[PDB]
Amino acid sequence: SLALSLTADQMVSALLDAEPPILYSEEASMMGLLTNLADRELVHMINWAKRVPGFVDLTLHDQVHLLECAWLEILMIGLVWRSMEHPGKLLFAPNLLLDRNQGKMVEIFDMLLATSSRFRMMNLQGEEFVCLKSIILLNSGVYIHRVLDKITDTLIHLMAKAGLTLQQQHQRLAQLLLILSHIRHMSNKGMEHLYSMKCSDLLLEMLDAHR
Amino acid sequence: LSLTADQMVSALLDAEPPILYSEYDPTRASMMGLLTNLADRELVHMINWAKRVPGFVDLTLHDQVHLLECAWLEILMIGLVWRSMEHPGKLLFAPNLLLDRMVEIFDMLLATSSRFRMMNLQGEEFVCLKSIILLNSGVYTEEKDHIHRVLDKITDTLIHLMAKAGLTLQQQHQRLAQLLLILSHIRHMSNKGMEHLYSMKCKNVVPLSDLLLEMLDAHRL
Amino acid sequence: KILHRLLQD
Amino acid sequence: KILHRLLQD
Ligand SMILES: CCCCn1nc(-c2ccc(O)cc2O)c2cccc(C(F)(F)F)c21
Ligand SMILES: CCCCn1nc(-c2ccc(O)cc2O)c2cccc(C(F)(F)F)c21
Repeated sequence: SLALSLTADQMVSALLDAEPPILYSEEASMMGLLTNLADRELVHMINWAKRVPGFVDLTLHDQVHLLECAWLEILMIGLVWRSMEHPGKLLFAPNLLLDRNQGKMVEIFDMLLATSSRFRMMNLQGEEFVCLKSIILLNSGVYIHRVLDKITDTLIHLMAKAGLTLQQQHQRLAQLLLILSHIRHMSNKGMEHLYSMKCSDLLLEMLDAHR
Repeated sequence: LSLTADQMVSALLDAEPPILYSEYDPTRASMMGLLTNLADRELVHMINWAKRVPGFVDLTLHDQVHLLECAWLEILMIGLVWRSMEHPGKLLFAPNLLLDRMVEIFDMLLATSSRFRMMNLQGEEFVCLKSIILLNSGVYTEEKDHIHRVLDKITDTLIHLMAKAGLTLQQQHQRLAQLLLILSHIRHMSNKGMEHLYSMKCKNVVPLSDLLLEMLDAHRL
Repeated sequence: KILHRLLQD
Repeated sequence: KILHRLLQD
């Protein structure tokens, strides 16, 4: 492979430069916007995923599975990341910021909110965020081993350089990884919402894969 | 919060619930009846076990209800998978109910159990994870701050265990990650479970107990 | 509320 | 399947 041969700093580099761009936006109105945005971000996600160390080492069939499984999780952690600085609202696009007064979903809107404020209080860093995202891609459909261990080292590496103590390092790790469970939760609930709106072919094929 | 890592361990192990039997008659919807019946009966034990989890008592009744509503199936599932270790290819729902391969859910349970096996998961590690799921499942859905400190304290415990196991720090970090990553998949299995459990009601073939329906209606679907 | 009660007990 | 295509080029 290749991923396992990367140092912590290289791993961070590879990821930081694989980062997809932040896209701009263009019940029936709001969702048409999210699906349109989501659809366009998917293209960028596919090519970003390939730039994730270890992902290329997967067969096409395995690569398709992880993305079908994790994509909405990928989108959501990104959204929450964009929304840190904007307490109380969600920043899908710089020109698309929505409050809970519009989501009427509202419960999901809240969970994403709480998730963003959690990143804020933890002062989640970009390098930490890129690691977490690569983790969601590799782990969610995993049911990768040694590739995931590597990112762990990378995360600890990042925290250590930040000046954190031995104890602090392992509880921030814990805290961080615990949020993926919630993001898995929001994704599944969201996937149910997407399904009821269906009672683009790509987004439809993505939804069907999950059901 | 005052407890030593070992105190927490010992405290969790003595709080452990019993393994209940099914009504499976190795003679003669069927199995599903066995599952929901068994779960309902385990719930009563889960409640009084949850109150024996450090920090859980400190919460208002209202918060405790929500936490159990959120985590009950995640708790049952991790319990199952723990039992179902050393039972390669089979799920031990009960000492009298050992099965081979909703089949997807079954396969994810199988896969999960297999991981703890190959990881050589230990009983002390198991009770920490379970205590985590209870405190973390619905913390997002000055009382939460209090949950994180307990969560931090349970994390200090896990490490402590791994340090005692002779694992190098890099190893504790990695092992700690693997376990927590596995909780994400247990969340996924739960979500899917709730969905099937929801169909069974509208199916009214499966026999849901009043407590199981109240749990299901909290989760909405 | 069953879950609330049994927790009260 | 579209994902099959996008992942190739
Ligand atoms: C109130 C909560 C809405 C859930 N949601 N969020 C996105 C989304 C889009 C772009 C992005 O960068 C990040 C995102 O989380 C989304 C896409 C399609 C469908 C759905 C829905 F049906 F679940 F609401 C979405
Ligand atoms: C292949 C199994 C299907 C999912 N499942 N598993 C349990 C369960 C019961 C007792 C226990 O100690 C642990 C467990 O994981 C269960 C209870 C009620 C309903 C459902 C369902 F509807 F999701 F299938 C359950």
